[PDB]
Amino acid sequence: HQAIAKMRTMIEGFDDISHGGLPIGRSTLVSGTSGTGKTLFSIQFLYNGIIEFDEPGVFVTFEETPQDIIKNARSFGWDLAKLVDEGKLFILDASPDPEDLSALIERINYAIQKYRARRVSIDSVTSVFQQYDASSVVRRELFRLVARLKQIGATTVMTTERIEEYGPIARYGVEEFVSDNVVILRNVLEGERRRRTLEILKLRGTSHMKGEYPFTITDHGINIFP
Amino acid sequence: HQAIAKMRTMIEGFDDISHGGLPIGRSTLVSGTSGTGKTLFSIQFLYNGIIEFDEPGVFVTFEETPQDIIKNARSFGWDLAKLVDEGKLFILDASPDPEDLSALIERINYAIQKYRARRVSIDSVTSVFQQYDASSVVRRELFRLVARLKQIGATTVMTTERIEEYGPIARYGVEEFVSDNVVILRNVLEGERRRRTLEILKLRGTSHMKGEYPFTITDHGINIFP
Amino acid sequence: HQAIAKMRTMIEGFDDISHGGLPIGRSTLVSGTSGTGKTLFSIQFLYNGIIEFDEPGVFVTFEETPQDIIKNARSFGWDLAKLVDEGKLFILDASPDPEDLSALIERINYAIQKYRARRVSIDSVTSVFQQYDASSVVRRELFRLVARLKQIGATTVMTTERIEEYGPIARYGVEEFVSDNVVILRNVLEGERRRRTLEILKLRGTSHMKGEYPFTITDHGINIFP
Amino acid sequence: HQAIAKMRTMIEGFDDISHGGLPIGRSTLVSGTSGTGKTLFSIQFLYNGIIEFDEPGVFVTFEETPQDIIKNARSFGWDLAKLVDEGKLFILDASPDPEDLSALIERINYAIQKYRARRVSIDSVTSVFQQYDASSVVRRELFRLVARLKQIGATTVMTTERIEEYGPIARYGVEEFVSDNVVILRNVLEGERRRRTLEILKLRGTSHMKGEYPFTITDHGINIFP
Amino acid sequence: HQAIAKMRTMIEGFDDISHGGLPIGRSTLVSGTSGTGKTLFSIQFLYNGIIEFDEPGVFVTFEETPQDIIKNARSFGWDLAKLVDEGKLFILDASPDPEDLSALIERINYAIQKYRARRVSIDSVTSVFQQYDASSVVRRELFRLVARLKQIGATTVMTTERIEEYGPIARYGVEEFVSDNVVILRNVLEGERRRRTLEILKLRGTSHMKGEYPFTITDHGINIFP
Amino acid sequence: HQAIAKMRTMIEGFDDISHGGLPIGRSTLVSGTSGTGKTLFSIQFLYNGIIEFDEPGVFVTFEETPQDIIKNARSFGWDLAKLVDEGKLFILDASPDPEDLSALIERINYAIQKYRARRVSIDSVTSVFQQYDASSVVRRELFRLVARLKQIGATTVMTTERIEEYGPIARYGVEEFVSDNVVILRNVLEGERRRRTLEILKLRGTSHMKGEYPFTITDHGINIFP
Ligand SMILES: Nc1ncnc2c1ncn2[C@@H]1O[C@H](COP(=O)(O)OP(=O)(O)OP(=O)(O)O)[C@@H](O)[C@H]1O
Ligand SMILES: Nc1ncnc2c1ncn2[C@@H]1O[C@H](COP(=O)(O)OP(=O)(O)OP(=O)(O)O)[C@@H](O)[C@H]1O
Ligand SMILES: Nc1ncnc2c1ncn2[C@@H]1O[C@H](COP(=O)(O)OP(=O)(O)OP(=O)(O)O)[C@@H](O)[C@H]1O
Ligand SMILES: Nc1ncnc2c1ncn2[C@@H]1O[C@H](COP(=O)(O)OP(=O)(O)OP(=O)(O)O)[C@@H](O)[C@H]1O
Ligand SMILES: Nc1ncnc2c1ncn2[C@@H]1O[C@H](COP(=O)(O)OP(=O)(O)OP(=O)(O)O)[C@@H](O)[C@H]1O
Ligand SMILES: Nc1ncnc2c1ncn2[C@@H]1O[C@H](COP(=O)(O)OP(=O)(O)OP(=O)(O)O)[C@@H](O)[C@H]1O
Ligand SMILES: [Mg+2]
Ligand SMILES: [Mg+2]
Ligand SMILES: [Mg+2]
Ligand SMILES: [Mg+2]
Ligand SMILES: [Mg+2]
Ligand SMILES: [Mg+2]
Repeated sequence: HQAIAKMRTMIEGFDDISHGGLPIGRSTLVSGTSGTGKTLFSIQFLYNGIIEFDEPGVFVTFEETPQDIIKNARSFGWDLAKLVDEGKLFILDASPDPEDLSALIERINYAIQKYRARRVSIDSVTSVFQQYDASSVVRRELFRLVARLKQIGATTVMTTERIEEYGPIARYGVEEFVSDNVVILRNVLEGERRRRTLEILKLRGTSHMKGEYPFTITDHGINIFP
Repeated sequence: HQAIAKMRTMIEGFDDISHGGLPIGRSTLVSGTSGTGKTLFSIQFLYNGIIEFDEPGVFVTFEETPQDIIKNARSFGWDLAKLVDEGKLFILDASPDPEDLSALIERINYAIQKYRARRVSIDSVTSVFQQYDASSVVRRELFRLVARLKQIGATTVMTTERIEEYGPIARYGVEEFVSDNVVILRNVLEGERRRRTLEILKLRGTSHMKGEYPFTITDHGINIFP
Repeated sequence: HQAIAKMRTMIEGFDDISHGGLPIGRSTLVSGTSGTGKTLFSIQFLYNGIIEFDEPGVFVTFEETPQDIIKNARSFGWDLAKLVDEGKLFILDASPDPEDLSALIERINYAIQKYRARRVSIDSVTSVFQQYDASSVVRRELFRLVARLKQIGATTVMTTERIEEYGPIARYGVEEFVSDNVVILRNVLEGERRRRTLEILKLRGTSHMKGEYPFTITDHGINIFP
Repeated sequence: HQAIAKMRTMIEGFDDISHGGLPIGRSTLVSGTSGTGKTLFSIQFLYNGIIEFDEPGVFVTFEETPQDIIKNARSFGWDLAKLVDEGKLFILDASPDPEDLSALIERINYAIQKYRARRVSIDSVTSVFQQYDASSVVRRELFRLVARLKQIGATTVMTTERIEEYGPIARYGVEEFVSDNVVILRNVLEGERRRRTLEILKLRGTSHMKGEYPFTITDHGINIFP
Repeated sequence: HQAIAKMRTMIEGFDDISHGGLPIGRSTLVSGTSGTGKTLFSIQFLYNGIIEFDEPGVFVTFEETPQDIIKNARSFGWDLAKLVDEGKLFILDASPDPEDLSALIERINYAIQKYRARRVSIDSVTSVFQQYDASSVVRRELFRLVARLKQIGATTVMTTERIEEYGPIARYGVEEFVSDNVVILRNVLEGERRRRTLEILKLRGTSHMKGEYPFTITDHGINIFP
Repeated sequence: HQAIAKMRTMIEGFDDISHGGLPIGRSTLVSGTSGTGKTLFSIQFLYNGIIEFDEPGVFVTFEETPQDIIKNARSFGWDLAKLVDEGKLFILDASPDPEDLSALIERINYAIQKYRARRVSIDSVTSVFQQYDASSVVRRELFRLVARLKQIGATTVMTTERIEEYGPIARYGVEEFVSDNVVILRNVLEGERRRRTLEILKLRGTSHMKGEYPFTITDHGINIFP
């Protein structure tokens, strides 16, 4: 009878195929090749949550400056600068200076406590994982991060990159099993045309729709057809 | 004339294709990609045994907290919290703290002696095996664990993860031969749709039905069509 | 005119496709994936020889206890316990304790001398070969073992495991050429059904039938259609 | 409403499929196998910019002498020697003598300051990256270079080589995600004929046309059909 | 006008597709998977030469005892024991004892001088090459052996083993280019049937027929259809 | 208007598909599997140049003795011995004795100065590159050699070997980009028949015909159909 509570991500059509959206408190992995729409997915999730439910979020990035994210959001019509100025949204800078996972998670926890945020998105933890070559270390650190996020209680959307359209759901192959949920974004080539597909392969402890559902990126956001 | 005794797992339709279910006292491997239904298979096996035959079980987990397992079971309608409180079911915690195989097998044996349990399920021994990179060490440790479980006399269902839908029956390729039985769970993609299949490739010392039999995961459990 | 003498293995239909069965005194390799019927093939060879020609055999195992082999044989109706008690069959234990190739071959020779056996079967020498990673060491040890078995004069059936259904005839790719004969057991999947095939690719110094011949495992043994 | 400003590259038909050309200030990756037209693409970009918008450019090369580039351009009818003499175009020599990324970026910045150039093209940074085998070092150095170029404010077109026509968008697989934009040049073989295709897979923060658009290299330049 | 002199191998039909047989004095490589007919090819070459042209030969073996070769030849009807006793044929033993390339080539040269032999066959030099893992060492040693054989003046048929039916013409991929000639023996599986094919891919300095020509192994020898 | 000057190679039909032949002064790579016709291509290029334009050439070889090259040429009807005796052609010996790139290039330069030769062919630089395993060292040495040859001013035809018919244009994958031009020789198998194809994938700074053009090796030379 009782089921895991879910929070609506307000993405057009995604809540229908997820049967209520992302579970509350669980860390959701999103994997896709370059140009699939991972960062846009996380940004749209955060912005829709902020606008609709008035729930502040914290966006963590490792390979983009906050100004670039603000410009990309302004391209769609999203004014993230106003949200950041008002304190309703916070963007964490962790990129290396062009000139320790404990520190990063401590900073994320401090941001959560200060801004009272209940949504978290990560641009890429693969950049952090590139420090350690061994897959055992990758699994250990990913599990530690997911456990810390579950203890904090924020709904995470960690996005990682994958090399092949069909095959491993990560660069290492271990990130598929550690994360509570995994969502696959595919950008395949068929007949000299690229068609975008969105598929959910697992949602632990709750039902979902299975298979590839096409989604088109428009000027307003991601439009998914259930 | 004489055959190996079998215990019914009470999974809908699985006993028909297994010709009596899992053999008694032998360790059964279950391999499947992410989202195939391995942990659900082991949990349903334990819970059906507990409810029907009143045989206590011990569930060993390495990547999930017991609370998460309880919530996932409650999603299906299974009240594992009551069973744990009554002492009829015990869940062993071996996950690393986010802050030696001899010890683990000793603890499992102690749990078996204390709770008088005759069924054992393992969430993932691959997490333990990730410590040792060499496949020889993996084979040695897996054989030691299987031999210890056979000496104890509990019916084990060890579940391990595999990378490719078609190919090795383990991440290493050695776990197919060491384990007494192997069961393959496949989640293939065909025509933008995912169809789940269940296949048994070997049951040493007893007959079985061979080939892919589709199984659908419903709110009550795993429904397999023989 | 003169040809290599052959001994009948009494397996249903195999003697027709082998043109007289295994050659006398030569070590025959049998390679197949998990669940193909390698151990059953060797056990049926030994038991049929013992029952028909009254020739004692020695079965060497590395990953199974003798009790498990006895139970598996009793499943088919073969009472190996009586044969072991009468001294007509001997099973050698070489598995590692869960708590040097010279020693193993010396023990096999001693068993041959004591029991006057003229048939030998090996469950898996791949378990021994896993100690040495280099393929040169594998080839050297395999050649030494085959030469020792030829000097002893017993008809060996060494069974090794292979990973892919189509491809190398061993985990290393060197065991195909060192062994005097090689027999391929295949368990392929086609249209969600598994069909078993038996093929002989070489029999040095004698003719044979070439190609895949289906064989079905029944409660009495292996039934092969020539 | 507001979008990222774009500068026209004046390549025939490319501005139609890019929806305004390359974004201003962002580093665009161009990946293609040998003989696809990467160096010709960068040279045509620079020369068209210089002729039309009177914007000086700086071409950085690592595997070709400036004389070879001048001869190749003269083949098409482009007189780069006059532009270099007049100071409107500068070619940077970084090739190893046949007899430190900080120095290279410092020299590029000095050239930008001296010649007041607002367009930059790179023949191959893969030659520099070949010094470091690890992909983490490649990602770090590529990100540092892209960040420095963004801080300078010049519109870069970095071209890197790829091995397979279908597969990774770089020799390492990491250069697809670090770069702000990626453009794929393909030279495929079908029916004993080679057909050239141009495809853009991502343009962060702006829309584009997706899919393979054939382009033919003529004596005047690259002719692309939108 | 002038061409490289050739010696007939007297194999049924092979001289037609080779346009005169193997060139005189050049070392011919023969590569094929297990069970293709490499050792039989070399033995038939030597025996046909001895019987027809009365030219003594020297057979060098590394993985078979001379007695096994004699028995295998007697299977076809070839009495190599009489030839060895009469001194018209010599078999060199180089296999490791089950209890330095300079020495081997010195022994081969001594055998050539003593028996006045003008034909040489090698069972497998891959067994020797397995000592050195690096492909550069393999190429160097193979070139040294071929140069020594050319200086001696004997017509060599070196046979090496290959793993895949389609792909490299050697286990290393370097033996295709060093050897003066290469002949490919294929044992492919198509529709559950094995069909044997013989193909010559290069004969330096002379013409040949190209493509796969089926050959069947009969009780008298190799029967090839040109 | 102005284009790169070209010299006719006088190969039947190749000048039509190359639009004037090889460029003057640039080093042309020729890659093909064993038995494709690389050495024959270089020898025919040199001999046709010598006979028609009276331009002396220098042939550099690493795996063949000059006598073998002379015999192979005499097979086609080419009397290279007379040319070598007259001093119109010089063959450089660099093969290792069966009993430093600076030295080799110095010797080639000395030969060019002594014989006033304006054409150079190389049998295989891959033999030299096998000393260094790393691909960075291979690229560096290949670039140094090509730069030295460009400074000398001789028209080079460097031939290297490739493993797969379809795939990398070299054993390492780096030789495709360093060389000024690359020509692919393919010997494919289709329907048990081998058909030879010649394709040019790039000619920097000049136009060419693209695609696979069949070429047949006859007793007089290479006959290519444009
Ligand atoms: N305003 C827009 N309208 C339409 N499509 C857009 C718009 N802005 C961006 N896109 C699309 O975004 C895609 C990729 O941008 P995005 O921000 O999603 O990167 P990404 O795939 O997450 O990147 P990475 O792989 O580097 O992490 C492009 O293919 C482009 O078509
Ligand atoms: N109540 C439910 N109704 C239907 N399907 C469910 C339900 N709960 C879970 N599932 C299914 O369970 C699948 C995976 O959950 P499960 O607990 O079996 O994980 P798993 O495959 O064992 O995980 P892992 O690979 O991480 O070990 C999902 O694809 C989802 O569809
Ligand atoms: N009594 C029986 N009747 C029918 N089939 C049986 C019987 N006993 C065993 N089998 C078959 O035996 C097969 C595998 O058992 P077997 O003893 O041959 O193992 P194996 O393939 O040699 O093992 P491994 O790969 O671990 O060495 C199973 O697929 C099962 O169908
Ligand atoms: N004048 C021309 N007319 C037509 N095609 C030309 C002309 N000049 C060059 N090309 C074409 O240029 C192609 C490759 O030259 P280019 O300068 O683009 O090299 P590239 O692909 O960038 O090189 P690399 O992979 O080494 O970096 C050739 O296939 C050739 O057909
Ligand atoms: N008398 C015979 N009649 C027919 N076929 C025979 C006869 N003797 C041997 N063969 C064939 O020889 C084949 C292999 O034997 P052979 O001596 O050619 O080995 P090989 O392929 O050279 O061995 P390896 O790969 O170990 O070097 C078998 O497939 C068998 O069919
Ligand atoms: N007189 C000839 N007539 C016809 N074909 C010939 C003649 N001489 C040689 N050949 C052909 O030459 C081909 C290979 O010889 P070639 O000298 O071209 O070697 P290659 O491919 O350059 O060698 P490698 O790969 O070892 O460098 C053979 O397939 C053969 O058919
Ligand atoms: Mg991103
Ligand atoms: Mg699990
Ligand atoms: Mg076995
Ligand atoms: Mg270039
Ligand atoms: Mg042999
Ligand atoms: Mg050559």
